[PDB]
Amino acid sequence: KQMVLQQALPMTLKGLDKASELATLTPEGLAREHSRLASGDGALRSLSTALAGIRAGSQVEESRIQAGRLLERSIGGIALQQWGTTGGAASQLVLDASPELRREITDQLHQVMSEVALLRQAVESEVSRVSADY
Amino acid sequence: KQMVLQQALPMTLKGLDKASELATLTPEGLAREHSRLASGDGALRSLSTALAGIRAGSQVEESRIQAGRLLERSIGGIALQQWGTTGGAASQLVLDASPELRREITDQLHQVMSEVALLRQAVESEVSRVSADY
Repeated sequence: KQMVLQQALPMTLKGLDKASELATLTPEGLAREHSRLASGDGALRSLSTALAGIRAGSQVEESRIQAGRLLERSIGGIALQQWGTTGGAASQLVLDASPELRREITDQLHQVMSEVALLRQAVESEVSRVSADY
Repeated sequence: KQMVLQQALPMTLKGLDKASELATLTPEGLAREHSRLASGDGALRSLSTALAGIRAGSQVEESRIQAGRLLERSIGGIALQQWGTTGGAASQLVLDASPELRREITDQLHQVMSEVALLRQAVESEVSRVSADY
């Protein structure tokens, strides 16, 4: 099931794309769409799903470690990878969070996206290397 | 890592596509390209990789069981899923196989492809159901 995770690396890029809003998410914006941007097609779920795909499917060790660091990084005390849940601790944390934790998780999410931008360059070129003759 | 296998179902279809030659592979043809059609972009590897992706990533139980039955089905005594290996027991079996085992594995591979054609209808519509609004 290894090689299958690898054959899906391409899909990873579209996940990263659907996560762009997070690069400028504002403290007030998180409060409002808290929910939405966390499920379905939400930025938060797409980001973590994409990073999990890079972590499982890339053949470049640096890309796997980076994607793993990012999924485990705590966003307001909770790991980025929890933030993509349909009504978990993330959804409530937001309502119950305060103008303090909110600027915090927002700043953190912005930092993730700039590291994601480097990650994505490496992944893009692995996807194009893997599929040259295909 | 569940949801990630699911987000890749789409890639599965392209694997099934790269496997079409197998639907009419002839006994003499297997003997010749034995190798090639078993690695890299080969039909055999693409088929098993695709079926493994449907088995892990589909949310339709019938599709997972079918894909699993097909990966485990023996093709000349060896499981379809071994046939996609770069120099294993499949590659040699062919050279060492005989006009008897060769018509056999060929007939079997044809039967797989016709079942794959049903499988692919279900998967296509799950991929399109999953991504309507996306």
